[PDB]
Amino acid sequence: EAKQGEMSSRSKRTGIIAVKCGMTALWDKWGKRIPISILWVDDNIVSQVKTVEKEGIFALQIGCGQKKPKHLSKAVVGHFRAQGVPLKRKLREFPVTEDALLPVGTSLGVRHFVPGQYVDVTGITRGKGFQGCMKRHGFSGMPASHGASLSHRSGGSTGQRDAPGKVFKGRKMAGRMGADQRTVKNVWVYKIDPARNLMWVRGQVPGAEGNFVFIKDA
Amino acid sequence: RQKVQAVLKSIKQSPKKVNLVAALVRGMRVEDALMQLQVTVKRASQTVYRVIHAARANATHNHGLDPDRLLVAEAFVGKGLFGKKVAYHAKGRSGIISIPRCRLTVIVRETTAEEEAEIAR
Amino acid sequence: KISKHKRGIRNGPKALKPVPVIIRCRSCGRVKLPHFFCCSG
Amino acid sequence: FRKLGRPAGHRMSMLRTMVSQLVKHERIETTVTKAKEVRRLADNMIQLGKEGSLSAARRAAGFVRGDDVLHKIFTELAHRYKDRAGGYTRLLRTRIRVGDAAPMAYIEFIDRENELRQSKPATPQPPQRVPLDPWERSRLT
Amino acid sequence: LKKAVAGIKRINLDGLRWRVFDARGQVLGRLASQISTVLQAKDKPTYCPNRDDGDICIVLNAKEIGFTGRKLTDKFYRWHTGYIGHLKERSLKDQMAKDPTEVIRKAVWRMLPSNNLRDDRDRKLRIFEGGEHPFGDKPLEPFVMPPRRVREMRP
RNA sequence: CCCUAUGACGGGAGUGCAAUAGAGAACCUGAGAUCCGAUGCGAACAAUCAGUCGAAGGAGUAGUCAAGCGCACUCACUCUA
RNA sequence: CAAGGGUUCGGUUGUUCGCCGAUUCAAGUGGUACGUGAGUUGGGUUUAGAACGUCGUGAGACAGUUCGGUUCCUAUCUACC
RNA sequence: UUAUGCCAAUAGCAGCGCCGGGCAGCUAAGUUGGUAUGGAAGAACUGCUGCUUAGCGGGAAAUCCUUCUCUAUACAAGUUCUCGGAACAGGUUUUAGAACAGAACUUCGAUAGGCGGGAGGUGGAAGCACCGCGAGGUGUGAAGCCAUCUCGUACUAAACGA
Repeated sequence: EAKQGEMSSRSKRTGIIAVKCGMTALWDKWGKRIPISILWVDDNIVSQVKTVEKEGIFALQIGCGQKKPKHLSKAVVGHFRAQGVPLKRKLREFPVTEDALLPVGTSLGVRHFVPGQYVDVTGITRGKGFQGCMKRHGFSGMPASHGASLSHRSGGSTGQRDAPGKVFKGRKMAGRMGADQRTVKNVWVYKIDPARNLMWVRGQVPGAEGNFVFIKDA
Repeated sequence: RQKVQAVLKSIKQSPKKVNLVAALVRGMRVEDALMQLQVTVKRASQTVYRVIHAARANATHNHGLDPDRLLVAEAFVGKGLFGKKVAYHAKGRSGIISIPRCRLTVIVRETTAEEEAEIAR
Repeated sequence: KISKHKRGIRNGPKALKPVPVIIRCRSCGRVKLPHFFCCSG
Repeated sequence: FRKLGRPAGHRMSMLRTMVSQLVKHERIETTVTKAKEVRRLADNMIQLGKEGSLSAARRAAGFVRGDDVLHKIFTELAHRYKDRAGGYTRLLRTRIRVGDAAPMAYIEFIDRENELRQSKPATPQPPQRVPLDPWERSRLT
Repeated sequence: LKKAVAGIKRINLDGLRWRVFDARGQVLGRLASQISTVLQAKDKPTYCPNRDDGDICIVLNAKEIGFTGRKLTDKFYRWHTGYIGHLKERSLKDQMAKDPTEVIRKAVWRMLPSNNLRDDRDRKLRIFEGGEHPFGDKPLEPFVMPPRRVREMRP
């Protein structure tokens, strides 16, 4: 994947921040079915161009969504106003090269992404709460017809006077699993719309039933 | 005089329960004391309140005190008699539980010259 | 076995925080946290 | 959504008694996170007073009980909300006191003699319109 | 970055002395022990061992530095990351192509006396692997190593 | 007898050689462990029979005395680290 | 030279071992209190019963054999999620 | 089986009473997606110079960087913007959740409920008409209902005069 979008030979173009709308099922011309995800880009715009000259690093501050003065907390109302930039639901920074540097106040959209090529998403995933092992890590469990008060628990660290009561950094039942996990080197974008600025992807994009995803690798 | 004193003896609710709430009004205004007390839920607040208000009334009925220039300077608890009893367990093993009681003391003084800091607050 | 040091350290951070904003029925007597049905008028 | 911590038979057979008493009397004082639950059966039993047919009456015969609060509904609550489209209870939060830190709540109907929060007037709904998705509100400042 | 390299001289006492150790590119340990003294204030008379009066000593041009023998590719630095198994190891060639400051900083750190004023002494030490330093406008005393270098020579 | 409490063993008034919260009812003397306090200093980047010896500190601050009303002594002293 | 990643299932035996049948890229050798019961199991084996062979002149034993034979702990600390 | 006298239509109970179904949610038996490139140093092993001291180059799923994650209590404690009645706090929820936390909404408002419209599940409501003595069937009728999902509407509860 090269010679597309808008840049020179080699750089990283900025990322674009969208919302997981759901999944559906398309078909191809060769009569085969692929699952589909629709990522909705809410008129994302540039709100701060970060600078090695002044600040120290090369970053485009893309805002997404829409918000209202009754919903922002004044310390950011001031930010948006000083930038003179329409209000957005969530901010997000990207580090991109010296080229691929945008003017304050240029909106982005899905035609930034050439179809047929790949992306990398980052979606703060769907935690499940204070789960335990055997689901958190796919541990096994002792039988259900012989052993008591263990039917679903775990084992015990290596342990004896040597490795003296020193459980190394092991694997225990633990709190939730909501985090940001990329799906590296995604599979090509089916289609993106001129209006409505959606985009369909072959499937399995992390993030909630809405409100969370980022995209890069292009 | 000064440091008007009001104690309450035989409070039949354990000391680590009473002082837990007393620490809330350990050192501040009597008005807001009487107010935080009736919006706390813990059921030691009612006796702590009885005691602070009784201190204020004694401080009034004894001369030389302005029950609005009052603020609790010091106040604490103290264990009292607790009539022990046997305690039962499995396997015939016995134990003892002690139904506890305690006392509370409050000691108030005028707000001598600290309104100047308070308004600054 | 474990002494005042640890006992105080453990019971401390479970300290009582004075309650924030607290309103009274201007004339109807009672005091209350917000969002209550003290009174009517 | 609430379970209240009760076997799903006993839970119903309580909620029925609660809505029925809420209709016999006019106000009740109950634990809030359960008032937040009768908040639904009361209205879905007002709707049957509004419909009043034989079908939607013999159905209410199952959900309300105790006394002829059945007839109380059908006769007065209809005629006092023949217009009010939705929202037939107020569910105020009195937190009076209990000995269990359990909140408490007044729950009672709306257009009576002495309500608690003197209501707004029962206005008929406006009729539906087609939803659109312009997403054109910049909200800049 | 003038800021991020000017350090925390806003924290020490300043009012004693600024001194400059510029290794001419000769030898680690014989730079080092001299430092561990000067940067411990044991070299002036008014020493008292319950305090920090370490003078500011500033080393210069750690790129031009010489370590004899062939330890360069033999003596690594070893460090243990807690996680079972691991032992992250790095030779001195790696270390010197990375940052030839860390080398001597760590070395004198180990030489300094093993007490909790050690960190509170290194708080009085700064490094540039150039000759370029922003600590010039302050009273600058360049320093000379002892006159004790006979330097035995071999065939 | 009054004062706040549901109710006073409470607080005053009062008897009493006793201030009777150092006789207020199991009640003289009232100690150590134990608990909650009030003050002064230390205390959230520094590791352990918790100290001993040194010690910058901080604070509370006394006295004698010709010499002059201060300063300059009492290594002042006491806590602290 | 190299430890980065791997190192299977099932049949009889309590089996570790081992033999086997079917497979794989391979079916590694030791350490880790012959890792791991305040994690589990409890079959062997070392309690009481009972019996077979053998020994003891009996009481009984058997490093021979078979059947059955209560598995305690509410986590202070260090460690760790 | 007990009750609402009975018919009618419902309810309780049989640890959903038992069946046949069952959306959203969850899961995997399902579906995705990865098992890479580039860069440096460099293992035996290999070569060539040398000038007998040395010089460099290939050189392994190995080591270290690039991807992914975590991180400024990173104590040399980093940088940028903005707020200053600003941040909190409380209340309705939550795609988030043991409390805490995060995120949404807090009346120039869609935060949850409620009501209307669909979608989505069950699968021909009752009453009425017919056919037959009946069990029962057919029409009125994709009827009837509704755990969820969307969509309209502030009708309820989320302002605030501490």
